[PDB]
Amino acid sequence: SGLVGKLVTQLEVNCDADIFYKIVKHHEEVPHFFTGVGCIKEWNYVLEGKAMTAVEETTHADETRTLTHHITEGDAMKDYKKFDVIVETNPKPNGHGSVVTYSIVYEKINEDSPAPFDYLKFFHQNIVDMSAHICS
Amino acid sequence: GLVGKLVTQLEVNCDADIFYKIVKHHEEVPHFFTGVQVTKGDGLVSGCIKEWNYVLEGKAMTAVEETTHADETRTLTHHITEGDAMKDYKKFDVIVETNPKPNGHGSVVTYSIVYEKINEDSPAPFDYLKFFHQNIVDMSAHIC
Repeated sequence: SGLVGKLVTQLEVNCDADIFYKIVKHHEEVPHFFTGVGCIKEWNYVLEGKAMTAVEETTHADETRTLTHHITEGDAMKDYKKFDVIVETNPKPNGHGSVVTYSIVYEKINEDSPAPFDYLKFFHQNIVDMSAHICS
Repeated sequence: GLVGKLVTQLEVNCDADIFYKIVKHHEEVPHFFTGVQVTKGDGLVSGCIKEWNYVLEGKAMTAVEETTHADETRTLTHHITEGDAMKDYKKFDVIVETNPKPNGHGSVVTYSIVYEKINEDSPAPFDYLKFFHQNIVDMSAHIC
């Protein structure tokens, strides 16, 4: 037991859901502007001060405001047999502002593998960083 | 960004109805004050109010926690109202759900921390999430 799991961080953001989805989507594809007009790509990042690399297949779905990253190889694969990251944006139930959900769906390589709390804080911080460019 | 939710979900090998009973029993039962069981008025324990004593990253900690459950959804809720955990949060509720896998053998256990920060400089509860994750691991390793 304990090899298959999911970590989620969900944040409320005072921004329309479709607009925030467009900003997240554009930020990941490139950014001079905040908005822009399958796909395998390199993913280079710094995780708690350590530079890392990955290859990921990405998809997006505009109607559900969902970005998906399926990591196929790289530093994350040292601990995981499977590592998928999903970002979803949805309106708050009232309609003023939105809820942003980052999910990491993972399968550990073995029992001594960590669960990806370090990646969760990393993606959480991405939401915070982008939210900071939005005025209240 | 003051309102959010952190979630850890883990597949374990125990049966869902059994795992729910064990969690529920551990949380509804030597302390500083004597915990109390509560009832809705039918000869059934509906919950408990008690001291939660725990160690979080080296520091001993304490809180007042009220537990409620819903045997039908196999859902348990920890409602924390004062103590160490309330130093960063205006709201801190922990929801534990246990559901069978599709094949019916083993289950999926979900801990969700529903939190509201005091201000923007408050951390999100990643330390608590790792603590609760290890509790799932520890509990299942004890169940045959």
